Amino acid sequence: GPQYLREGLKLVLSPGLRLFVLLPLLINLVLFVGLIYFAGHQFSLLWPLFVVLVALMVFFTFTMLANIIAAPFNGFLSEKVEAVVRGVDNSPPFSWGELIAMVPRTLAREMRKLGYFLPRAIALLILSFIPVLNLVAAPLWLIFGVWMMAIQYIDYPADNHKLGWNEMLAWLREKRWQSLSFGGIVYLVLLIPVVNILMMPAAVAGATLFWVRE
Amino acid sequence: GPQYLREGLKLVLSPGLRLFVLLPLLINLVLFVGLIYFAGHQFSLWPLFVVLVALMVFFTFTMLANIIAAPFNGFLSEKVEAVVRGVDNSPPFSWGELIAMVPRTLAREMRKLGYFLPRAIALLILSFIPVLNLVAAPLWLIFGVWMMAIQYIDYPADNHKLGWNEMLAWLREKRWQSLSFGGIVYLVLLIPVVNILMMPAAVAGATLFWVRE
Repeated sequence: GPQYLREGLKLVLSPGLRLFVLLPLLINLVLFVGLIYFAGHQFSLLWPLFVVLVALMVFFTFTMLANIIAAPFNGFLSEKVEAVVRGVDNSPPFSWGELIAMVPRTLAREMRKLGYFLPRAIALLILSFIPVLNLVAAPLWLIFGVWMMAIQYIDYPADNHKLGWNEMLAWLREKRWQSLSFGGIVYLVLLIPVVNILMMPAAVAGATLFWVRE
Repeated sequence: GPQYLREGLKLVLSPGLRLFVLLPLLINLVLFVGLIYFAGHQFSLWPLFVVLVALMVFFTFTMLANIIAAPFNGFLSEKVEAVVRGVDNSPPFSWGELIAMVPRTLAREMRKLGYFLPRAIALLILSFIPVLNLVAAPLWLIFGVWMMAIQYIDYPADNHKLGWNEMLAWLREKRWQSLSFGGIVYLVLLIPVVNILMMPAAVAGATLFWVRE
């Protein structure tokens, strides 16, 4: 179960994939470093509450944009990590221009993902401030959190092969244990603020692997 | 433990105290009704940003609510002492008396919030650290009960001149019964409707706390 993710690390490190692996890993890192540069300088440019608050704003918008921009790039590698473990062994000849074709579909999928996320995200936040109910908000956030990991990454290979919007989810439901496992371990590793930059493509690798073996 | 609070409910209903009981009970009631009127009309004028102004007006409303209803509590607090003590039932205290407490209660309240806000903000930051959140609400429950103890038990202990720290120390000296009183009081605070009546019952119970210990 975390083995999918580990093998995803093995494949993400494959010499043939390294182009397609390092491609979104560089735009993601400059954005990660691009954060603290913009956060250090501009964020400085009652009150404590408001500051923690707007900080959270910044974090939310930052995350959301990071995902919507890295969305197509992940969908691309998804096909390629599939290729490697499948027919076209290791390095598969895919050109740059290819990326142009995935732009509409991947972005549609991503925005659909955020439209699934936000309302349940808002519901859990509101449960988080009902003085005696809060005791179960965080464990709900956590479970909803890792299921949100599952669909986020298991969506890439299952969109490359045409699938309905709900259908994917239903399949995600049709085997909840392994989904929750994969999303789970990918979440645990997601926590680490440094190694995660490499583990995010490791994620989509493991997820394409996940559909391949199922 | 909650019997001191219940006894407060008995005292808060005593025919002699009904003046001093119905003094803050009306200004708090009109502020409770005054909340939803202003929130019904003005809030529309104002989703994440929406939830933002929402929580903002909620907790800021409670803040101004405390700094406004602060003097009236201290006033009643002196009476429930008197009532259960020497001057039985109705104790003859006139309106102008209040004027003497306004400077002290406000200088005590902003100290409570000075105590509260940074610990409040300390827990909020704890509530967004991914795997650590699992214990943020339990802390918030404990911290929320201890925030009821020092809220009300501070009234009679401020009538009898005590330091801001010293009170806390005494509250620390007997943690269990403090957490008890503040505990039940918090549990009754949750009720959105009955709390308006149990808010004055609480301070009565707290003076009772200072008295019986």
